[PDB]
Amino acid sequence: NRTLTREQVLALAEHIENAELNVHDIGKVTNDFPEMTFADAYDVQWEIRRRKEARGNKIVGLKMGLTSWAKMAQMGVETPIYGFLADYFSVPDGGVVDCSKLIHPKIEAEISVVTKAPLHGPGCHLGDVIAAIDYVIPTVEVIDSRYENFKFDPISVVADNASSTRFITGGRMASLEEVDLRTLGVVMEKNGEVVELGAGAAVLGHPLSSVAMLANLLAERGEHIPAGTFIMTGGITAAVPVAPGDNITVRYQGLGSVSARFI
Ligand SMILES: [Cl-]
Ligand SMILES: [Cl-]
Repeated sequence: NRTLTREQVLALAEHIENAELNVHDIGKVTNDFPEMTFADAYDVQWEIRRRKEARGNKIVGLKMGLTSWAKMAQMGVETPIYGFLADYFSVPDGGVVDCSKLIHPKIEAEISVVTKAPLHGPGCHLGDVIAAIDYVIPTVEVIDSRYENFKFDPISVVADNASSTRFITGGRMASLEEVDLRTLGVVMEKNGEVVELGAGAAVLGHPLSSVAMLANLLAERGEHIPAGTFIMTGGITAAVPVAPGDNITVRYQGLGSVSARFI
């Protein structure tokens, strides 16, 4: 279920990462390698991860995209996708994001979890995930597809590490007992104006299901979710463009707010 040569995987990884590192958008890689499979795309993504680790980056978490059944159906995919988060992606709550290091960023409001017990697939589901959750933490992702392309292409997006680039944790942490994730309301404000609303249920119907799907996805490559893993479970809100000068604040029901300043 792979069509790329290893040489092509390595080259695509270098090419795609270079788009991020040099803040230069590129054509979607499936235009040049149309046979690419998801396995190919993850090969590329994990090779990007290796390149980052090899230069000393710590990988500090994972993120989930396509966490909408409607969107999945639209894309003709049966599962979400994931990407990894590098240490330098992290931005503190209220902190600065330098848009000059980004291409055409957008933000999505999410709820993240930190696990306290290992999880694995295949066949992982919500019930398995519950006992493994340490706490939840409001998180805003800055996503920034390295592609010039207007239309979403899941395989190219996976290869591009699911468009990951920054994440801002903030608000207040909470145990599962303290929060109802499905009805957890989120209000995204940009420059003082409410721009998106949504609830945690927008992630698959239940944000913790994302963790289970992640575990099953990882199991496809013989990996799992170690205890202590930070996972951004998926965009609750539609993604919102951000540009220099923008200030955002995302309020989470009972969990305070996450803010960032874009310069
Ligand atoms: Cl930055
Ligand atoms: Cl296009």
